[PDB]
Amino acid sequence: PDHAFSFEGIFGKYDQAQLRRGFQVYNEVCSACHGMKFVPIRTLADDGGPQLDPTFVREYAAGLDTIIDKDSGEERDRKETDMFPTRVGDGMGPDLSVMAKARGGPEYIYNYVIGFEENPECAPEGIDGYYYNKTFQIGGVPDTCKDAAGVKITHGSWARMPPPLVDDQVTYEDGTPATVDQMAQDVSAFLMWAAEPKLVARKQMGLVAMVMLGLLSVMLYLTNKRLWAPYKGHK
Amino acid sequence: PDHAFSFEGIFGKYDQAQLRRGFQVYNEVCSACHGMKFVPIRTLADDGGPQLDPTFVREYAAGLDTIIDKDSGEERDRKETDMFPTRVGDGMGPDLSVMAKARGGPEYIYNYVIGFEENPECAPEGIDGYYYNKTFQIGGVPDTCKDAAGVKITHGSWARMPPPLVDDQVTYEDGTPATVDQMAQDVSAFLMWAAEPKLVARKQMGLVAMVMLGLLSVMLYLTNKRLWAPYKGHK
Amino acid sequence: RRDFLYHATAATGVVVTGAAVWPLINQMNASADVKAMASIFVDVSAVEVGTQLTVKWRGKPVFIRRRDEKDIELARSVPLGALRDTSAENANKPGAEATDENRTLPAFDGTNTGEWLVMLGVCTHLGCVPMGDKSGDFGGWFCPCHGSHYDSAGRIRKGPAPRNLDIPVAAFVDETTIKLG
Amino acid sequence: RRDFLYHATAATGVVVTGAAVWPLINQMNASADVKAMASIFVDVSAVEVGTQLTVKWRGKPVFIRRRDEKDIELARSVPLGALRDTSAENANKPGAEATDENRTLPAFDGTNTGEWLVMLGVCTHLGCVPMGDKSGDFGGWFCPCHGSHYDSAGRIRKGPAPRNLDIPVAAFVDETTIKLG
Amino acid sequence: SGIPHDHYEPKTGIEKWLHDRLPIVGLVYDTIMIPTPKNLNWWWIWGIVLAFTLVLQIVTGIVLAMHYTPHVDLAFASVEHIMRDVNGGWAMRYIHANGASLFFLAVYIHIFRGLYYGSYKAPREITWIVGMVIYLLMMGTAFMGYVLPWGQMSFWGATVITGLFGAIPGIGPSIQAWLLGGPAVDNATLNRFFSLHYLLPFVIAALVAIHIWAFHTTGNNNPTGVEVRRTAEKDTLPFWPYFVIKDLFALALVLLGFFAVVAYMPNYLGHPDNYVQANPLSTPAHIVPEWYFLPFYAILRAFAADVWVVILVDGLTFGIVDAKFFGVIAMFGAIAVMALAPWLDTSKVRSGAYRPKFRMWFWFLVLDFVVLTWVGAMPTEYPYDWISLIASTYWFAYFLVILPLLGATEKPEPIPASIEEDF
Amino acid sequence: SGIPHDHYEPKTGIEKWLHDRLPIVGLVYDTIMIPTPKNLNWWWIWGIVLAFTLVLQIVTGIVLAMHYTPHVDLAFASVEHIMRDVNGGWAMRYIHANGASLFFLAVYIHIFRGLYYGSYKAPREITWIVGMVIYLLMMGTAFMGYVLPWGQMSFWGATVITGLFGAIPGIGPSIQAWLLGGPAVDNATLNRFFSLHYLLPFVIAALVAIHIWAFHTTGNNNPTGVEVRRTAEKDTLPFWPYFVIKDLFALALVLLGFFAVVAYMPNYLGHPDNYVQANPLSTPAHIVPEWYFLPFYAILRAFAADVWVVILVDGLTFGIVDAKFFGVIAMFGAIAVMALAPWLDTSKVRSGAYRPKFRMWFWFLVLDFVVLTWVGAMPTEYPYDWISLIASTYWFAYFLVILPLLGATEKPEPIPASIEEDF
Ligand code: HEC
Ligand code: HEC
Ligand code: HEC
Ligand code: HEC
Ligand code: HEC
Ligand code: HEC
Ligand code: FES
Ligand code: FES
Repeated sequence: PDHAFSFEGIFGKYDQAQLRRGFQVYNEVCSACHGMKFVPIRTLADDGGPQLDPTFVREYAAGLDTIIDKDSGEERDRKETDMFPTRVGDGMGPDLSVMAKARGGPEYIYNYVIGFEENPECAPEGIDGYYYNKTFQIGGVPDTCKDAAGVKITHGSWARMPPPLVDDQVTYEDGTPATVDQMAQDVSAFLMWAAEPKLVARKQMGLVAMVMLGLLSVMLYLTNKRLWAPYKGHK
Repeated sequence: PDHAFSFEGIFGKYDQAQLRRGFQVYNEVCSACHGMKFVPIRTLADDGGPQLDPTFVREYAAGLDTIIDKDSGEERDRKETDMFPTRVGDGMGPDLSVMAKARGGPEYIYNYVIGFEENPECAPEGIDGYYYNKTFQIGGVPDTCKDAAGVKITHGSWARMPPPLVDDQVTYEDGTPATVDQMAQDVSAFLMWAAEPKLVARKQMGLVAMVMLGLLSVMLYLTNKRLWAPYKGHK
Repeated sequence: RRDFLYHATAATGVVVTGAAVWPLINQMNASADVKAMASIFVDVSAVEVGTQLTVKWRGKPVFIRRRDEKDIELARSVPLGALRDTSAENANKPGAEATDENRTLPAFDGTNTGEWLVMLGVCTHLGCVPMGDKSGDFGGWFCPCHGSHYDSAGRIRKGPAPRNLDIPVAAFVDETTIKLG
Repeated sequence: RRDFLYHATAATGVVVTGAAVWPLINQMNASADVKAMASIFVDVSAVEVGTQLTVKWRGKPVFIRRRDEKDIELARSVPLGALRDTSAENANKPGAEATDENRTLPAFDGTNTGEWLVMLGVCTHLGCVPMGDKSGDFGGWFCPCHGSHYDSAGRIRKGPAPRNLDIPVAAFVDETTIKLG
Repeated sequence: SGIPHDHYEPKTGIEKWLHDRLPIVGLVYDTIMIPTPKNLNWWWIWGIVLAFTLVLQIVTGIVLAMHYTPHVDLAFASVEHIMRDVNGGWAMRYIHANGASLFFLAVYIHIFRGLYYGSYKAPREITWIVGMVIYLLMMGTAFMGYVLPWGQMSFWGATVITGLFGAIPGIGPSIQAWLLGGPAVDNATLNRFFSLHYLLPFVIAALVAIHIWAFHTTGNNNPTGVEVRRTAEKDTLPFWPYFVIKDLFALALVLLGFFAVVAYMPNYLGHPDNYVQANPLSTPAHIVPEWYFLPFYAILRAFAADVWVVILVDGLTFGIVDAKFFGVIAMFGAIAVMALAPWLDTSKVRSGAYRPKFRMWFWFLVLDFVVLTWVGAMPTEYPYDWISLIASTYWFAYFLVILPLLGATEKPEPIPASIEEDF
Repeated sequence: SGIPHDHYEPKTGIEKWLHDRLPIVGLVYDTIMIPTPKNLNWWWIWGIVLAFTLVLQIVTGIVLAMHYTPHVDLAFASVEHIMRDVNGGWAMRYIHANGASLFFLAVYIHIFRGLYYGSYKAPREITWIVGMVIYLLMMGTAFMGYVLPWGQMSFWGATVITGLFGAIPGIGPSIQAWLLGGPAVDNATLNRFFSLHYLLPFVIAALVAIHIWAFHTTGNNNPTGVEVRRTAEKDTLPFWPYFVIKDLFALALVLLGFFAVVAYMPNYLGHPDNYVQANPLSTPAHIVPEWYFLPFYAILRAFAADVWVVILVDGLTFGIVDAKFFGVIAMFGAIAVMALAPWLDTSKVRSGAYRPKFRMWFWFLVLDFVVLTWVGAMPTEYPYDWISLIASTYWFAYFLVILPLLGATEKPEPIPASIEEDF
């Protein structure tokens, strides 16, 4: 049905293979236009998410663009301590660091990446340079598709992003059918990581605190029932 | 004698012709190596110092180096709202924004610019690439000039700055003998401006406050003498 | 005297208190690093009338473009009908109709309007910068973020952008300057 | 029982209070954006032994330079006499004499010292960066800020700089790596 | 009567040398063994909740300020530094942000408890005045604080809630500029707000000092229209340990729910648009400032000359009182009248548990509050305009006319004596 | 005796309805009409000076924080933004920076006034304890504050006065890292210090609250070893208006001198090197932290195993108590012993105006303080080492041994009766 993720609930600590797949997808597809400045590269070793091997992290970092410096202007080797690059303009898009919170979030990305079908039977010609999406709601609409008072008759609208993937864009090393849907789910989970890395710690803290406070509250209820006994016994 | 400036005292609001002369020198001599980032270009119209004509300020600004931008990387027109440029390295020196306070201050600059005489009769060969100054005290000294325990026998030391001026380096439009000493005094005053622009306001506030508080204190003394009278009359 | 001395001491205390309080209320006013920003001038100075002129201010661009006759006639030949926003967003005047006579600009301190037009280069849809130099389907400006077609005078057309390009408060400096603010 | 129940409630309250307080004292400790900084590795990986290797760290450069025999012999032929700073600033060991045997570096996890020397590229006079690649009047490093001549092993000579080039705490990672911190 | 029982400092030599600094005398005699009635329901706890929440906010803020950098170019980045690198991070921020919500929720129940059981009625005016002063301070605080992340909603909320001050004539733009540090919003505003936001809580604590001093000198309301009968008072058990423990139990429950929220539903009360950096060139849809200011936002954006009950067309008699100024006055009055209440209710009676008509009107008032909360988020298009106008009109009507009429003809009830209600 | 004269709230209806919140009762009865002796010299003013200076510092700081940006890359720039663009600028900064100097100068005279006229003697111990606590807080505050400009002296002063905590064994480096936010100094330290620096003053005010509560409950010391003779007390005029006006006159004079300084000699008490940005790679000569910490700096850097009176070679018996730790303990003890004084002076007597030997030793102590101040700035080369050692030894000797011996054999003086000294 709704294709719920793993983390959608009181449990679900970010199944990591899914995140490694999303990383294969993000660095080879989405990175061409998008960036994640709010994301340090070293986080690809921190627990909770992709617990990759540090050495591979340093390699992948040195293999990225050149972030010059802060003290002496000079194109450095881009050490992991720096942040992911930033694609800013000239046919590029926003930053995906926290896009999983600026919208139930990841379901938006899934049902957005999912859905770029051809132009409907109201404006088949479409638009030059703009492509159609069935779920983006903040895009333009031709006058042919609007109602009598400016509202659109289409489910979604026209987004400036092209279709990101075809039937079998990339291979998975673990062994898995790399259709469009699985890639969309995986990349959605990866972005949710990039936004909420400390999710599992959140849940564990919540459990511990609920327990301890229920205990404290029960003990206080007993103490209250006791103290207030000689005044609530005859009635 | 000590060649006291105008501002050296309870008065002396920064004789402005001196500062215009110092500006003629700073932009044509010292600016080649030094900078004043901590100084906006729009201060050359604010009262207290050189009350130049704004239009000339905009011209002189546009005639300087190119300060690119903060939002969109692109070499602009170096608008006055920006700050003076910065010469950083490769044969360049520090920033003179507040050098008149990081040392009685301006007298240091005067007696420093003044004094680059030839090497003394202890090390006439000197050093390659370094030149000698009578008053700089934070420079190297050859072993031939040091005493038995590392202390130098010279008045000053060897500074990396070359002699900035000759006998008649520049002309003054107002009409004045532009010898080295007058230029040194003028530029010292200009730097003191660049460091303490709000000097005259300081002095006027001090006067006003001294007066008002002396008045208040006198009135309170009278009130005290009165109240405490019936208890200090028999003795 | 009792009355005089006591009341005078009180008055002096009050005066000193006020002289001490005023700066605590003055420091919050505009510092020097901002007063200059309010008034910004652009020296047109022979911009080769007819192509364009852009300058940064308030963090957004301020478009100063001369007029090309063909652009003008296309402008003056636009009846208010079929005009999305007929309010003449220009804040240098009242809500008068979005007409080219009112919508072009002041007259150099002289008497003429169909020669200069300085507007805020910020698309009213979501704040993108339209491309100039005769573009779009109306011989004006085209917004590449979502496809909004502007006209010669800057009034919005053919797109989601609801209103035209606003016009900040600006007056001339006697035939070679512009005052933005 | 009275005693047991009351005291146990108090104990539980105390435990919960402490579990809530600890993080308010833990957040002030070193955040994630800094823990990584403490440990930095440099992959030597065939630096063409003999010329130089520089890397940024702590905001200052860390010089990792192989040894050239002529540079070595000049080093090992320096008696402690006539040596300004004979303390061997290197913090990976005690204040042992500033000798090349102790002053060069650890031995790759093996047994040899006259082949690598990694010091802090910061002049002890006032913190300038000396120029390397065989410079100065001693076949080592030269500081252009005031003229301080360093030697092959980095010990200060011929200038105001009081002490030699310090040596941070560093150990090897089994023959291809360096650990700085 | 009013037994203080100073303890006479007879314990031992320690309690006798403490005759230098009385402090323990104060605590014991007054702030711990303060006789409180037995008839207290579960509505007299929320003050402890508010005190604890205030302490919590102050602490978490003092911690955050160790990592927040007030500047347009480094605020967002510092907030992310917090939520990612710092050890506890997300906890402090979520506890700070949401705890504000609980704070205001708790003051709402604290206030409406009061309106019911005549806690504003004499002799308890000072407490009411101080409470309204506080409410104002804490509203201003939360406002200054929502700005610091320099998100997108921050900017525009500040923009509008500062254009208010500029609406008024003659001294509007001057105040606007003196408050923003300039013509529009920029780093200067941010610095002001951070400082101010980091200072008012202490003023609030002091005001809470006077708040607590007042209702210790003046007896706690009690469910009925009766006092502790000072003249020995078998009623009025002490505060410690009974009511202390009751309040702590309720507080444990409340914190349990609060942490469950923090850990499962933390971004629920927030606005996602505050997670995108600011663009002074683009405004999002449905700014919707927050949820504890929607009532007054609606009272403001209701009066627009768009109804047959539009009093703006009539107020236009004077050419100075335009619409904007009218709405601003309406909001300031919505609060001033709540403050004036104790001198409007002309009843020699007390808690509405013995005033039926008052019960009905009061529940209508609670409903009006909820409705206003729900309306400030919805557009100004029909029919919501009529709804907002009706609700504001009823608020003002209640607080101005309804209470006098009741005080006149509202005594068909047998008042209870003997605050010792052993039923 | 101790006439409070509550005023009985008999003024009028206003002073009768104020029976809800007592506040004016407190002010009048206690904090204004507090009977103070007639025998007060000009040394009992400096408390008013300290209160006013504290208010001044708090205000000026709240103003500066509207323009200061805590970050390594924008602190210096913000300070210059202040001193140049802002309207008042230089005034606030110079008044903030120098007022700290006056604050400490005034506490020095406040403290030494106390040591003379037995103000630490019973029954005035609590005041002394609270005062030492304050002194500590305000030292830490000024330290945190000297760092914010991110000049050159800031960095290195912080470096050393944090390496202190690291000297101790076992838990030194951990505390150092937990305090600096990392191995060495960087922006994290700056944020901590700014927050902390913007918070402690309020704790100080509260502590000043208790400071004022104490010596109102306990009578003000007086030049004589006598009390106000409570049993009606023709002596002991009230505070208002007499002593209020006297203190305000002295305060006007002091502010006059202070503003003359601010306007003519503002950069005199400062270190020029704090006007050059920081270089973690280069240290200047003669860091010389400040002038209100030189005594303890010298007591610290004196013990170095470089004298025949070097007790470090003897303390080396235990392999853990090295030199550094010894100096740190010596400083902490230099303060702890001053705090312990009231339980070391074994004299059933009072103000040294009737104890000659005490006068001589006390003037020697003042001289020792001045000498320590002058020595912390000069190098550790001969002869200054012997001087510092002698001075520290005398400080400790005074406070440990000298007072007992006096209390034993120090009563060759006729004590004065009748605090009404109509001479
Ligand atoms: C350029 C060829 C792109 C690549 C490849 C990808 N994206 Fe992108 N994206 C691009 C643009 C120009 C825009 C703006 C669209 C607009 O109309 O404004 C976007 C937008 C997105 C968004 C935001 C949608 C929204 O509601 O605002 C998302 C969530 C997004 N894109 C996701 C995404 C992913 C996961 C990609 C890799 C699989 C990817 N995009 C590639 C440009 C380009
Ligand atoms: C390059 C050709 C220079 C020009 C022209 C001027 N200055 Fe300079 N200056 C330069 C250097 C490389 C240095 C550093 C010297 C050193 O040994 O470190 C300086 C230094 C100064 C100083 C600081 C002196 C001190 O005590 O540290 C001052 C006050 C100074 N210079 C003044 C100055 C003036 C007024 C000039 C124009 C008349 C000027 N300098 C020109 C490099 C160069
Ligand atoms: C010691 C400092 C401090 C105190 C005290 C404090 N806060 Fe804050 N507050 C901050 C900081 C820092 C931020 C910005 C970081 C953040 O948003 O969490 C902030 C942000 C906020 C926010 C926005 C939260 C967000 O994430 O957008 C609100 C709402 C708020 N404060 C309300 C309050 C209220 C109400 C009080 C007390 C009455 C209070 N704060 C006390 C420091 C403090
Ligand atoms: C605008 C009104 C208002 C506000 C806001 C308010 N109070 Fe009260 N408070 C009252 C009134 C009325 C009473 C009843 C006093 C009585 O019964 O004598 C009261 C009573 C109390 C009590 C004792 C009885 C009780 O209800 O718990 C406490 C504790 C208390 N308040 C704390 C606080 C704190 C802490 C805050 C804010 C941080 C606060 N209040 C805000 C008006 C207010
Ligand atoms: C509300 C904030 C605030 C308060 C309260 C405050 N200050 Fe500061 N203080 C600052 C700021 C901001 C700076 C940095 C700007 C500056 O140096 O003037 C500073 C800097 C300082 C400095 C260094 C001055 C300089 O220019 O180098 C000292 C010393 C100092 N504080 C001491 C104190 C003491 C002592 C107190 C009270 C006991 C105090 N401050 C109260 C905000 C405050
Ligand atoms: C370490 C000691 C110490 C410090 C520091 C200190 N005090 Fe005092 N203070 C005393 C003592 C002792 C007395 C004498 C009390 C008495 O005579 O009963 C006193 C008395 C006073 C008095 C009343 C008589 C007088 O001397 O003026 C005031 C007012 C006062 N202090 C204010 C302050 C303030 C404000 C501060 C700090 C901001 C401060 N003090 C710091 C110890 C201290
Ligand atoms: S932003 Fe200009 S049209 Fe969408
Ligand atoms: S700084 Fe290296 S020698 Fe002067």
